[PDB]
Amino acid sequence: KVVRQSKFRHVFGQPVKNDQCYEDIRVSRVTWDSTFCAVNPKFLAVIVEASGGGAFLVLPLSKTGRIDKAYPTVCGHTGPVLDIDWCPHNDEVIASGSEDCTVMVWQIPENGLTSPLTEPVVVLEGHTKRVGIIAWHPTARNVLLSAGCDNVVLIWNVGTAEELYRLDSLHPDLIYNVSWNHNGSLFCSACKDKSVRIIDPRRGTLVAEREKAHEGARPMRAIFLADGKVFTTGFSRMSERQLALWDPENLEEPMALQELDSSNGALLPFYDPDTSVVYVCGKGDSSIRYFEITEEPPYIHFLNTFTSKEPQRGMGSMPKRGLEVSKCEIARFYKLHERKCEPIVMTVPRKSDLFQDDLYPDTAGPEAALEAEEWVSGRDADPILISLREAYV
Amino acid sequence: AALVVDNGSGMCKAGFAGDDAPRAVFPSIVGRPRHQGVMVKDSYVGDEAQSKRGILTLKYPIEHGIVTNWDDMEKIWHHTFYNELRVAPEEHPVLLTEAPLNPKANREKMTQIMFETFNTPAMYVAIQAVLSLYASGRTTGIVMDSGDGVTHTVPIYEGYALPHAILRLDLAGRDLTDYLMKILTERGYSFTTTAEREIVRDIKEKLCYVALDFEQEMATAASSSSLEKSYELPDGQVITIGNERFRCPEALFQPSFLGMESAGIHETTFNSIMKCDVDIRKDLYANTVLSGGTTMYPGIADRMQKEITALAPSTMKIKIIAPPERKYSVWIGGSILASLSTFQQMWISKQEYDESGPSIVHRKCF
Amino acid sequence: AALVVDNGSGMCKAGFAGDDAPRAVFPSIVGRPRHQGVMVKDSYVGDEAQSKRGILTLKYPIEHGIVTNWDDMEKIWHHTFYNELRVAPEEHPVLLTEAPLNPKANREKMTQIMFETFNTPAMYVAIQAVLSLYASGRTTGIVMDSGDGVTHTVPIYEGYALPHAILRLDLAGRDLTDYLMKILTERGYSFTTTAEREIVRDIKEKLCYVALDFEQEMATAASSSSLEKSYELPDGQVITIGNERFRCPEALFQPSFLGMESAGIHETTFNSIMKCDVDIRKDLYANTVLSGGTTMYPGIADRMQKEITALAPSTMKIKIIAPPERKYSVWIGGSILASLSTFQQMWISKQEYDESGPSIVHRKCF
Amino acid sequence: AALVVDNGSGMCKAGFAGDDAPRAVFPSIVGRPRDSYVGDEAQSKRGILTLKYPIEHGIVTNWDDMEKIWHHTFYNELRVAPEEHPVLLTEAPLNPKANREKMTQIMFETFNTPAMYVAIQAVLSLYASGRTTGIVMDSGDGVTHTVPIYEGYALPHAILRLDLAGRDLTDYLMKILTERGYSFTTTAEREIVRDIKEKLCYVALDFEQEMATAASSSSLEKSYELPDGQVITIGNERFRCPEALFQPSFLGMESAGIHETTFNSIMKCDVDIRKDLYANTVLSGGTTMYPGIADRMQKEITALAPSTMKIKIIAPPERKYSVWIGGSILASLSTFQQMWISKQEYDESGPSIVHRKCF
Ligand SMILES: Nc1ncnc2c1ncn2[C@@H]1O[C@H](COP(=O)(O)OP(=O)(O)O)[C@@H](O)[C@H]1O
Ligand SMILES: Nc1ncnc2c1ncn2[C@@H]1O[C@H](COP(=O)(O)OP(=O)(O)O)[C@@H](O)[C@H]1O
Ligand SMILES: Nc1ncnc2c1ncn2[C@@H]1O[C@H](COP(=O)(O)OP(=O)(O)O)[C@@H](O)[C@H]1O
Ligand SMILES: [Mg+2]
Ligand SMILES: [Mg+2]
Ligand SMILES: [Mg+2]
Repeated sequence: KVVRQSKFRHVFGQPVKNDQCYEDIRVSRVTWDSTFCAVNPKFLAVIVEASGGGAFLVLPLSKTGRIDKAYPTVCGHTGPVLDIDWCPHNDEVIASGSEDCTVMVWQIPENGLTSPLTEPVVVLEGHTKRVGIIAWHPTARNVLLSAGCDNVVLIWNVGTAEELYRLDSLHPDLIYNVSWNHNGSLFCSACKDKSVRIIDPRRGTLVAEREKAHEGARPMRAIFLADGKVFTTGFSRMSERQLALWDPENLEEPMALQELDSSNGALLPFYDPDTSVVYVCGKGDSSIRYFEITEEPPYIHFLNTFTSKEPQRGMGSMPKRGLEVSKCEIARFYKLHERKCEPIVMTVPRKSDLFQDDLYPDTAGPEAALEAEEWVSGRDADPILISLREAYV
Repeated sequence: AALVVDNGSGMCKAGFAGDDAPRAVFPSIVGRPRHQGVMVKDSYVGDEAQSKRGILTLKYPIEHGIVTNWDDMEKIWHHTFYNELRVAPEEHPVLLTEAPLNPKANREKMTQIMFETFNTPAMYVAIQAVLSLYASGRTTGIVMDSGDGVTHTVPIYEGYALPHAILRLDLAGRDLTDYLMKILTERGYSFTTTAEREIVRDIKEKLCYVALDFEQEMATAASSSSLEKSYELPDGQVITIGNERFRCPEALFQPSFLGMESAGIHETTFNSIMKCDVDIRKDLYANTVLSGGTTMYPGIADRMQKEITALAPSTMKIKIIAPPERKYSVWIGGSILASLSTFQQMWISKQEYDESGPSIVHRKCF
Repeated sequence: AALVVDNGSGMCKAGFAGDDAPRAVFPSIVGRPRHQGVMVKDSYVGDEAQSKRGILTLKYPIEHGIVTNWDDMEKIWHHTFYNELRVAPEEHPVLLTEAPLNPKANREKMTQIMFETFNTPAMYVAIQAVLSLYASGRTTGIVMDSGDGVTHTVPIYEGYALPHAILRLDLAGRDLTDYLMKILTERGYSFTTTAEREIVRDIKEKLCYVALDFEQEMATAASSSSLEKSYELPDGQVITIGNERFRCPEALFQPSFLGMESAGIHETTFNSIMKCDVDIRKDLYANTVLSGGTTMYPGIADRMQKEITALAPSTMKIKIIAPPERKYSVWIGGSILASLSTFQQMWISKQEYDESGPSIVHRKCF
Repeated sequence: AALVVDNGSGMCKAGFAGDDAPRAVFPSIVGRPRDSYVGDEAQSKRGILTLKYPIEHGIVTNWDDMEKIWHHTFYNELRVAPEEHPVLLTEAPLNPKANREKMTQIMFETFNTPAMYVAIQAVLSLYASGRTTGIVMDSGDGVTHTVPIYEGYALPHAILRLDLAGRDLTDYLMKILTERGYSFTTTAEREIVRDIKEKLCYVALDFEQEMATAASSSSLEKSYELPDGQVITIGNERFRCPEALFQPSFLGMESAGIHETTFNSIMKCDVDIRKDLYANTVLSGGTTMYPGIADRMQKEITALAPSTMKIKIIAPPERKYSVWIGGSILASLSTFQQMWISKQEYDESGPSIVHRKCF
């Protein structure tokens, strides 16, 4: 009664040793507010600065220490890369968006790159402006969403290189980000006109919309939670960063509204559906704050804050399949400096050394539930769950 | 309703969060009979030991801020919850206070006793110096906490503590009480037993003061009787003390009176400031906060102001802050902090401790 | 009302076009706490980090004219528009200044940040050396811009700049500040932390000067105490410095004091003139303009006049132009340029940038 | 029979040229009542007097007290008359030229020493290791210096100074010993803590791994006996005290550790000589005598240096007195007799003669 009942009230972050880091990485110098990093249980993808065109560095997780300045990179784009995303159903497939107005899907060899990679598997050209937003479909196989600066949302079929859907007259201004819902049937998006929109891509209709969700003129974000709610980070009229939770059946007032500080830089939320913990990392900030979203008011409970002395240029979150379960790890973040990628370990302090059943429920697996053809027809399904108990050592 | 417990070396203060004064303030002693019973309870704790002290042996479970006996420590806590506060520990959260630079082993025992012996629902351990700053309404200043066992000087700037500049002095009220007993025998009054230590302590709390100039005061007491005062013993005998009134507190500024090598409280305060960064020494000079019962001597603020000014540069403004209620500054600051709405995130649940261990209390604390 | 922002290695000057002095002048630092907070903002920028520097880790986003961290660079700009000028960047055009021979990659980031992060309506980037010539009301001359990170010599003739004759010297006020810290330890004063770097910089800006004859001044310093000055530290301590007053600025003319293989500022200026055509060297000799805060040392103009004269042919007239407001020459020239009616055609609109890209800012600029 | 005096920051090493070890090693302190006690005498009175370090950071700050220490060395420690033997002095790196002339003036006028020579401590350490090019990490009592030397000449622009040495570690060990209930506050107990540090402390190869080992078993516990017969036990404090050398944040210091200080000094040198300094890192000074410090410094610098560079940390077994032993060998050579600054040369050139005869 005195203390709010929770399991993650004492989660603390701990950076790995210097020999487990990745040094000598020329991280990109693009003003675009993206994660600049995508990590899967196999490789680590970092958007790097190229002399000409654009490239991102893909190296195996075991390739720690200093990276050779001549290490082969995925340099196929004629312009600097903006967003990268690993395929959830394929650890060796990564999609990249760039300002050359095209989306390139790559196939990474199992041992990494021995020579620079210039040819992609698919070249998806459907945008007239730079593509800075990339999001794979969580359930449907080979379905990819790309949103460019032309305020259009496109659904691709990676296997067949077809244009499944085109959503052009739904965003009147620049798009900040998009996030699929739990089953991949809807996606929410934050726009520059201070509006949060929930969109069904297959029907091309606007399910919901909140005008002036955040009153600040600074960029905002909008993501979907597992229970179907909308979590947004934004700014106020007094330029004070806030946090908001929205009920899609009632958008009149937010369920919660908490202010954090009055610093600049967009807040990038990283959400863990298994633990219902949202990690908010600000670009240029030196601290990581995590909140727990529950059904008890105020629906947004501050847990703690991991602090450091170096601002971050980017951040990547390792999925549940790549975490060390035996050490009570619930999240691993690859903090990006300007010349280094420092993994950060978020762990739950537990006295017992056995497998923790409550900390690790069934998580989404690397197997797709549906396919692109079936998803188009109107089929909906939840992600296929796997067990992390086999990963315990 | 949260409980605030401030365990000191000699005196224990307890109460409820939101109040302005501790509800239960009793000495931290355990007394055991030293005679044989001839007429048809083996230990007395707190005030009940103070009323029967003529037949008891009084032992302090804390000596110089170090727990010399944890079996007697549980008696003090049991007396606080059930006999003084008259509350159930398993119903109210408890806010505990710890000395600066408290060993982690000592903090673990306090954590383990509260959660396994008393089964408190929530517990938090706070630094005594930090709490003393809350009561004065400041976020910047150096606190000289001089209690019964040990004296600490903790500089805090803008809510940030500097552990490397924390200085410790093994000289407090108990050493002054023992010194007063030693110098009272020079006048012909002999106090030797542990029961007579409490009598001398009452003399010290009532007739002792700090002289602005020790050498000038000694000449006045050697050529006049205006500084002589009378005290009535429990048996009705009247004793008179002269220069012993200001010689006992003078040991704080001249520890050589006790055969000690360390410097006085004024120099310990100055040395702690000098260990800080140069850019923050200006604010620490003007926000020197006195805390603890050993700082309640009349004229100790004036003497500290005079002594530090002679050490600090002439351009620095020395300001000694001595609130009239500084004897309970640690507790009052604890009551204020425990009532803050932003403090509810710092509670440590019993359920969380059972599954995580003492690793979570070392974090979330300082 | 157009905004003129001059981003330097050590100081950031901001203001409104048409004024005579920058309205906002604050150090270009970002400070972060290095201790833990014990009482219930993770970074400080500008003067706020300077007042709390006793507990902060001060880092310069620009080192040797190279932006080492763009995340901290945006903090300086955000602090400029909203906290110092207290204006909306999207309602006023901004005129920016860049170092000579600025890499195109550096210029693109400055253009990209202004148009996408602050959404300024119009923007233009000007050469700092050219602007310093505008403040002096000249179209011909060589500007020796010596700021906090780097020193540049840019000869300009009849409005035409000569990029091939531009020389760069990696030696400026920050290197002099670090050298002063090194030579102050020889006198027994230890300044090591970044917070004490700013203290030594304040010493350098107040007590340092350039000697006309370095060896003669050394003899006077070793036989007299007339050149000794006293400085008051923030904590009230007074330090005395002797020959260090002119030894630190002597590194400008003798880089070998820092172990550098390059030549002094006098030879860098002379070598830059010799790289120009012979028919224009006469005008550059008589129009040497000093700029930047590192040229504010007393007697630097006379020493520079003496050194170049010994190098130049006897028939040439050497004239060193050192206006007493040369510390803000770059900003003052920017305000003058932004107010000229002929400059309104040089603005680059935000609408033009998104449809054309950084190709239009590489053109229309030099 | 020349005299070799190594003027350390906290300990003065004195002896005779040709001997393998210094005869006298006593603290370099001057004590005055809270009327003048120097060396062990100032420590024997304990708390009645206050202690002052004249060479606290390798650089002499109180020449009046420094003369007292030298008078104590010649007459009370070495038990010889300084006017009958040549004296070889040693100086810390980055010593101002005014200090060099003052030492020459004192030796020839106050002690009337017939012959005098001044040598750099860092240079003598490298020579005793059989090298002319390398970087010497001189970690003494009150100061730590990383002196890169090329062809026998120290590079002044690349010499880095760290005010973190054995004196700060001893105070840190006193602070962390109180967490076990022990109380060492007086000057007498400080010499006991220094004795504990020199016998039972060691540098752990992996600090975080070592903390887990110390908290899961009692294999790292060691027992030490106090002078009064009491026996104390120390666990993880054995490797926590010397860890402050590599993590100065343990003492609240912003400065970098000795591994980063060594690397930073190397990067301040010419690019074409950095490969030689990486392979010729020679440890020297008393604070470098912790077991396992060579392996730890090898591991830490390799993490900083490029992977293609070869890192070799040289830890001679005699490195504690390598400065003095180097001085004794050099001063005992018959061919060295011509490089002494004779008193006759002093009368002609004055104290300025030391700049051209000893560089
Ligand atoms: N008015 C007073 N004058 C002098 N000494 C006092 C006075 N009141 C209390 N003391 C001394 O203060 C000591 C402890 O007070 P306190 O600060 O409560 O210590 P603790 O922190 O150990 O509880 C007692 O031993 C007592 O001698
Ligand atoms: N009066 C002065 N005397 C000597 N140096 C000065 C003086 N004023 C400023 N400086 C130095 O000038 C440097 C930066 O001045 P400025 O020209 O504004 O540099 P920037 O071009 O980087 O803004 C500072 O580091 C400071 O040390
Ligand atoms: N065996 C040892 N292990 C660790 N530290 C030592 C050892 N012997 C001496 N020291 C430390 O070395 C310090 C002084 O050694 P030294 O290098 O002679 O100093 P200096 O050169 O400044 O006189 C002492 O403070 C002592 O703590
Ligand atoms: Mg107390
Ligand atoms: Mg400038
Ligand atoms: Mg030495």
